[PDB]
Amino acid sequence: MSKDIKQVIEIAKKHNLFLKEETIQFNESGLDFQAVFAQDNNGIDWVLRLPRREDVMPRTKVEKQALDLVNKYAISFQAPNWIIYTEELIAMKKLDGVPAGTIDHNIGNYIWEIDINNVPELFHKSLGRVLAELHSIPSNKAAALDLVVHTPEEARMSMKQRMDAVRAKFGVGENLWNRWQAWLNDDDMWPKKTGLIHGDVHAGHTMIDKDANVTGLIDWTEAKVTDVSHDFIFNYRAFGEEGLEALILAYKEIGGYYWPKMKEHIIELNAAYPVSIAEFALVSGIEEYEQMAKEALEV
Ligand SMILES: CC[C@H]1OC(=O)[C@H](C)[C@@H](O[C@H]2C[C@@](C)(OC)[C@@H](O)[C@H](C)O2)[C@H](C)[C@@H](O[C@@H]2O[C@H](C)C[C@H](N(C)C)[C@H]2O)[C@](C)(O)C[C@@H](C)C(=O)[C@H](C)[C@@H](O)[C@]1(C)O
Ligand SMILES: Nc1nc2c(ncn2[C@@H]2O[C@H](COP(=O)(O)OP(=O)(O)O)[C@@H](O)[C@H]2O)c(=O)[nH]1
Ligand SMILES: [Mg+2]
Repeated sequence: MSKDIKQVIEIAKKHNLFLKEETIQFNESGLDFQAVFAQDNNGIDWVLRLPRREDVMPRTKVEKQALDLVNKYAISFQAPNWIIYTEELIAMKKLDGVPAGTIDHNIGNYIWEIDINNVPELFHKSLGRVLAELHSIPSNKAAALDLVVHTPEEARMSMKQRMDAVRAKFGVGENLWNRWQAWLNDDDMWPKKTGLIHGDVHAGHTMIDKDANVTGLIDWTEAKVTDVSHDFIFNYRAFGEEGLEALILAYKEIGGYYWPKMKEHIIELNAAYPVSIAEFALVSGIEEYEQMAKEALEV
């Protein structure tokens, strides 16, 4: 670790970031980069990304564009701001608060910061406000966005195509497939509006204060303009129908896009969860996700 800590210090120093050596901690990271936490000489907490792959700029372009949008328009939540952004180092000040929960991959569930048997209503109220603000950001006003952008019709067709791709790469259980198709063909259930979404909203990416207000969102790699419903799935899976309704309520009442079958639609999107597991398996290539997909897909 001494080896790595000296390199971190050297790399940071090279970008005029001066760290307290004894605060440097390494996260268990993936195949794109190594996340490092450290405090600087001014007393400010930082998050560093040490790149593990080539072509950092092309691979981060979309995420940076999303961050640029959110930092430009949003006030109800913090998002990362890459003050240092090079092929050798990406660094940003740590957002306030702590993750609402962190995934333990052994048990296949969260280690919660909040009381899962008594979820504070402020979590839903604040996340509702946050998502409402995010999803109303006028991404159309940008001159050269490289984000995926769907009209409502395109969002529906995207799911249709993604599902076919999964029926054909993994094969899909008959019963599961037919529920999906019934969903796709229900014109009235589908949203008639899209917006800029985070795309990976879950407890590990929602920073909360001591009162469980969502004060920030991290990890914007999945940002795009599409069905807003993806940002509600976490609430349903973690908190059940009550948590989903609570989020929809707050969102609707502060001006978020709402339609009569929104809840039903999100529940159907949840039933399509296997599509995402299958895709991450295909992409990452990891057996657990493979089998997880295989089970989820009911093959
Ligand atoms: C409730 C408790 C469960 O959590 C959820 O269901 C939340 C709500 C999922 O998000 C939901 C909701 C949504 C929108 O993601 C936030 C959706 O995309 C995924 C498929 O399911 C999470 C986070 C998924 O992660 C995401 O998987 C994607 C394939 C890639 C994505 N990311 C790296 C790019 C990643 O974060 C995924 C697969 O469940 C993580 C693996 C480890 C699990 O199977 C773990 C054990 C979960 O079952 C869980 C903790 O028990
Ligand atoms: N508390 C806190 N943790 C962070 C912050 N930024 C990153 N992290 C942690 O570092 C981990 C990796 O960051 P992330 O951008 O999600 O990397 P990725 O999961 O590989 O895409 C996250 O799961 C967080 O636990 C932050 O601003 N505050
Ligand atoms: Mg992450």
